[PDB]
Amino acid sequence: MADQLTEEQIAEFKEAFSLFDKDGDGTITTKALGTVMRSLGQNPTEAELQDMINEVNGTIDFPAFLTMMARKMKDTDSEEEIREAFRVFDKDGNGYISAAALRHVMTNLGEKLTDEEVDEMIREAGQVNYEAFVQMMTA
Amino acid sequence: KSCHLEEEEVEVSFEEKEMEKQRLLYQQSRLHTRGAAEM
Amino acid sequence: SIGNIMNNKVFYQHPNLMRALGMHETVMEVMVNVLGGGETKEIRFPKMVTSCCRFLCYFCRISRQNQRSMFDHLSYLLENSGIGLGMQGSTPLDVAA
Amino acid sequence: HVLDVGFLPDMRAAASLDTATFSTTEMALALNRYLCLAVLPLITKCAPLFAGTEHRAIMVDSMLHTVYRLSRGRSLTKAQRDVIEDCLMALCRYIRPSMLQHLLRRLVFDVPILNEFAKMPLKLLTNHYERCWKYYCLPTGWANF
Amino acid sequence: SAAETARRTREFRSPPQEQINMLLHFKDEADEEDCPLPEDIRQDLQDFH
Amino acid sequence: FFQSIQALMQTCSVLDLNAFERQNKAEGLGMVNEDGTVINRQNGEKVM
Amino acid sequence: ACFRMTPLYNLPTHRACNMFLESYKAAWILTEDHSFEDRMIDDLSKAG
Repeated sequence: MADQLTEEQIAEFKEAFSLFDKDGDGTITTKALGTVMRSLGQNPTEAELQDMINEVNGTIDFPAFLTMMARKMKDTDSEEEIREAFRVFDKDGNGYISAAALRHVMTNLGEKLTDEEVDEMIREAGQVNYEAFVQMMTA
Repeated sequence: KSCHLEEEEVEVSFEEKEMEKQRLLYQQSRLHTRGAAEM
Repeated sequence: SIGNIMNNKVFYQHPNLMRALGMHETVMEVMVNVLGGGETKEIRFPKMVTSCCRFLCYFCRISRQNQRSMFDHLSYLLENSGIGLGMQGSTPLDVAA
Repeated sequence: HVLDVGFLPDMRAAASLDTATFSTTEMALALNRYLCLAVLPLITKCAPLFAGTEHRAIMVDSMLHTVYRLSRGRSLTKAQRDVIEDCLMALCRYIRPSMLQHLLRRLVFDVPILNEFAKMPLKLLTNHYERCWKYYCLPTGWANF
Repeated sequence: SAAETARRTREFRSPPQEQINMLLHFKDEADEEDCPLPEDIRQDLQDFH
Repeated sequence: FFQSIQALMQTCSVLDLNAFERQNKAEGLGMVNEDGTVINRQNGEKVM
Repeated sequence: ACFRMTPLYNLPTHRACNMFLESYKAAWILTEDHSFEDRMIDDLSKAG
């Protein structure tokens, strides 16, 4: 969906779109999608653009441009969501968390997890590293 | 709700229990004489 | 009118408004009046169902609750969807999917 | 099945050079090469795989010529795991690289076979020395490395 | 006290809407109060309400 | 009037089983990615 | 997901108000006014 982004990327993206829009229609050419992304720091090579128009005629409207930035931002955020989700598990932050620490903080997180689900969770996997916890979460 | 308001516990005496079934009989008495029921 | 709706910077940040104003409700009758006809010969005023059904699809791809609120009309939508076939861009069957 | 699916794969880089208009063949590499990269079942009594081995390398010849940074990983992981199934008879495939892999030792196409070559040596540190020219080719690559 | 960490769970876990439910339940409730707030901001509701 | 009573009670539901399975896996989930958890919660409208 | 669920103290003021009203449907829905029920049919109808 598009609720993954806050207000403040969307108000910035309409700021970039209405700056380089042609006549206020909400239209840009297949050149201007390149210059509107390099105006904000993001510098993709032309294969990254090459698939998104094939994904969406020559008329790139503002809901089409908003959906392409949402997929361009969510893939790196879905790859990096899980490390900061791992940070409250260990006290130091290198990735090493105790097994005795993990049965009161993971049964109390608010998804109605009982004592039985985290007991199945850790014995289908001392202290375990960080990259194994992605290996055991995504499965 | 204007009728059924009165509609681990000691045994009910015989004088009091008629008061409920008379109050209930009167509470809905006004509500069937005054047209109503035949709607 | 609908083209200016999808540029206002506000129909992206506060979806809860648009279900409270409920314009998706009102726009729905707009489609049913024009498409109401005896047979396929009653395809008067084309190029507007396509121009409006595109807006509905993007509305359905903004939040989960937005998906639920319009989903409940699925039986209503399919009742008058598999008759007027032959154009491009969009059709009520697409937003049903 | 490979005696009919590879017939279409035979036209891999048959257009990946000049311009190649309809690149719909790359779309067929999202539900075919992925299916092949899911079977470690491999035997012998044939050498048709050798034609298919270079074919995958021929498809990975383009370092940017219509590959897509995401779709390129499918073909890259198609051969990177296809090595741990052969009967240690990967002959011409090594000669295909030879020093050409050593060549352009400053490009992005380096990591294509660099990590792949390390997978061969890390699975033969006690064997695969029953050859001659290949043994000479190893030192020929080692010295040029 | 260790187990105090288990008690403090709304403060980092649960979605934000869930936190409002916990902190607002006892305010306009009656008698029983769980995980309460300071008895200074729980008086205007009993006046406003 | 007796047409209504006769027709109406024929539309009453009974204890379906197929609909029960639809709950038994839908209840497997506990909360959306981030939206106020399952708002319907009970969502009892199914079996009866 | 349950660890990145942002804390309450980073929300914009305008958004942190709409959640209050929708969540504060826990002082009307349970409170009872009664009132209009017995005084209704009393002053109306009877003694009319």
